[PDB]
Amino acid sequence: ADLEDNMETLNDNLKVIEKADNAAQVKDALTKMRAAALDAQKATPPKLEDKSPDSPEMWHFRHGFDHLVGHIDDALKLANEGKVKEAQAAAEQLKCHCNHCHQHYR
Amino acid sequence: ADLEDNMETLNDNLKVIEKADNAAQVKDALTKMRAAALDAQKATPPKLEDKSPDSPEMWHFRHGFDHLVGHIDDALKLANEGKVKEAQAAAEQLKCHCNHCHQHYR
Ligand code: HEC
Ligand code: HEC
Ligand code: NI
Ligand code: NI
Repeated sequence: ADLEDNMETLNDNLKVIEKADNAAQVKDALTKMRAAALDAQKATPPKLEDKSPDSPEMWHFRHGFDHLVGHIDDALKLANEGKVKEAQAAAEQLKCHCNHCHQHYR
Repeated sequence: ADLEDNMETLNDNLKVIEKADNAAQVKDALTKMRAAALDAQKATPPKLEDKSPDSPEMWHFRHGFDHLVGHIDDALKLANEGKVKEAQAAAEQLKCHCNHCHQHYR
């Protein structure tokens, strides 16, 4: 999927998690976010096509997705323990990853 | 100074930036936070007291300070350009760095 569709998936499912109140709902939404983040994890974005793959800017951009995926994974483990509210709080903290990357590279 | 000292310094001065009576207080606070972050990077957090310097948890702990310092430096450049409102806006987003590392290790 393209970058815009992946970002919409991340956007909407964050709210699905906030609206949820059980572990299955939160796990399902986090799983969709994980797939969306991985889909976008490798491609050079438009403001960065004039940069090497190992350039500091590309490195930080790719790190942004790797780290987002890591914390999605951590929230999933919470949901898989039935820790609904802790998983929701972890999901809310994902917004930091969103805004950090956007401020750098959007 | 120890890790508790550094964290008090980070907490007090982040609040100074939020409440600064004048623009000059923002730069002075950022300067103190930068020093505190680099000092904290050389500590071992209680929850990782077991781990050797080479452990994956200690790597991510140290890295969070490098990344915090990078964004402090971004905010300092803004302040040194006279863009003091932009610098205060950037400093507010430093809270995400606090929250992220704490989620792992506080
Ligand atoms: C970089 C490592 C990013 C992370 C982490 C997140 N996003 Fe993102 N986002 C990124 C880019 C480069 C862009 C712009 C792409 C372009 O070509 O313009 C975006 C855009 C969005 C959007 C706007 C969608 C649109 O139709 O234009 C949204 C709504 C969005 N991103 C949401 C979002 C969320 C919720 C994230 C965290 C959970 C998130 N993004 C992370 C780069 C990066
Ligand atoms: C890791 C990379 C961290 C970053 C970035 C920040 N903090 Fe932190 N903080 C961290 C740890 C491992 C701990 C526990 C230390 C301990 O001895 O238990 C803390 C703790 C704090 C505290 C409580 C301190 C105390 O005396 O118990 C505060 C008030 C605090 N941290 C504030 C703080 C702020 C405001 C930060 C961003 C500017 C910040 N920390 C970043 C690890 C990390
Ligand atoms: Ni992390
Ligand atoms: Ni950054």
